Amino acid sequence: INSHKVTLPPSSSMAGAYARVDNDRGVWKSPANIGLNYVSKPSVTVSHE
Amino acid sequence: TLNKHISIPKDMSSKDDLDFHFLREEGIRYIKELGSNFWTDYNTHDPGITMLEVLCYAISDLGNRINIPIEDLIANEEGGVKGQFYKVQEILPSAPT
Amino acid sequence: HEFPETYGISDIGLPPKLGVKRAVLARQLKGYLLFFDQILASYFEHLSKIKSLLSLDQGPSFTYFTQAIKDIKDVEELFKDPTLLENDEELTKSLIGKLDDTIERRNQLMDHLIARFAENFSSYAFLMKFLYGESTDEIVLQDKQSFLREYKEISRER
Amino acid sequence: FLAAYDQSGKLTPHLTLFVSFLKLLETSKKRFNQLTKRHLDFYYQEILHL
Amino acid sequence: KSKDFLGTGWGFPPEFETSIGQVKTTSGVEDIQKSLEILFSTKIGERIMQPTYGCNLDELLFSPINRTLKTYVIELIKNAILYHEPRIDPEKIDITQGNEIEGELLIHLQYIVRATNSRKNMVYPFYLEEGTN
Amino acid sequence: RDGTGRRDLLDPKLAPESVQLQDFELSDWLIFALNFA
Repeated sequence: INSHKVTLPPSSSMAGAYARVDNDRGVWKSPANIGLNYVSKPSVTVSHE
Repeated sequence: TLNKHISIPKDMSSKDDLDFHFLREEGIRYIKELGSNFWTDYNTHDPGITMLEVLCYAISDLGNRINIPIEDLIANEEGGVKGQFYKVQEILPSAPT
Repeated sequence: HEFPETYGISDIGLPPKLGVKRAVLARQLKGYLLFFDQILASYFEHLSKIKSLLSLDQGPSFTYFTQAIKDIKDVEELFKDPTLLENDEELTKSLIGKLDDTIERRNQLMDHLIARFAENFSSYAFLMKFLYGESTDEIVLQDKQSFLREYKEISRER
Repeated sequence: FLAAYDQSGKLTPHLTLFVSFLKLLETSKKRFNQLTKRHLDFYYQEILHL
Repeated sequence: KSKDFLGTGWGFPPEFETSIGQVKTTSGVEDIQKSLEILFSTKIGERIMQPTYGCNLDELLFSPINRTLKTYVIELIKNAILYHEPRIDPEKIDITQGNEIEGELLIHLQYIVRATNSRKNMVYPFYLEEGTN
Repeated sequence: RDGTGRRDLLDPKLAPESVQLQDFELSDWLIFALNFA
């Protein structure tokens, strides 16, 4: 039973990530190229095309 | 029937198909003997050498499965050995004469 | 799947800005590499058949085997006839074909299994020729398989 | 062909890789063909306990 | 046939011809230029038994451009060359911003090809007696 | 008939060697490639 995991929309993790960036560098620093915690993988793989 | 402590050997050298470095060296030796007139650059940026290393890795994988014990390689989905072996209860006893 | 993204032969493809010519060259490389994958796939496939090759109930008709490779995104375009990728038995007949000398190889396997019980079917090689012509090869292999299946009673109730 | 080019240094690179790969595979053939002995020993020693 | 220690090998985006059953090859300076394209197109952990090959230039994406960054970029490039391309000596690295709005950073690398053979250059008839380290 | 004896006790087809599960040579994989192409 405990092998089954929860899947969530990304917005709540982004709010967390925004807080980190604002404290480390400031509101003028871009949120991109920041890793997420408690994430095994994206639900789908998106190709370059 | 107690549990034992588990560890991994440190002498990773066999000179066979499970030894990556061994396979890589043999690969390069064969290349020189056959094609050194045209292919002389054996540096790591070379697509040729890149392909060789990938193939050596794939060979190790094959060798590793060949070594899986018989009990698993010929197992049935439902267990048992019905179509593989006759059991002692069936093949050793004799009619009484 | 072991190569870098730069080569362009992985699942995420190659960025459009690099142009058509580079995309075409990636297609050429996939073609070349299939010569190495089809061979490796055969060896893995051959392990899956050990149970059949040595079966006491019924052996297979072929002694060499192959597989369709489907974890490559365009195999439907790389192959002239994709039909074969839907059935490994047809693929085997097309790619290995005659190279598989089934009659001689099947007899060697059967003779080994029979020998394990200290039995011997050598005389069928000529006695059956007084009954049948070319058709003896099929008949004899069928009889040898039947003998192994029925062996438990045959050797006991003498 | 194979005899003529053995250690000549004269093959085109796409064949050089293909043949060198086929030579490396001979060690797999050696391991793979020992399965018939392992099978026989298993049956007599572990199934029949002799 | 003096410049035979730079060597000969496969072209990076390998192309196969049909007018003759062959794959195109490169040599000398052409070979060097393609080596550089490969090195800076791959990430550090992407090769299987070569866990330290490639570069980290992606670390600088989505960042402002200043003096500290430029110093760091230069260090990354020079170390990647010292470890992985024995045939050249960097001459100059010029880092500039050509766009007020578009997120572009422009890096121009100039280099010199060596006239003497390096101890790290694995080219077949040479490394056997000259490749000490 | 002369019965049997010690020199007649070898079964030529019992030794596992008699079966080679895989028999291709370099030349057979090259024929494979000629067709596959």
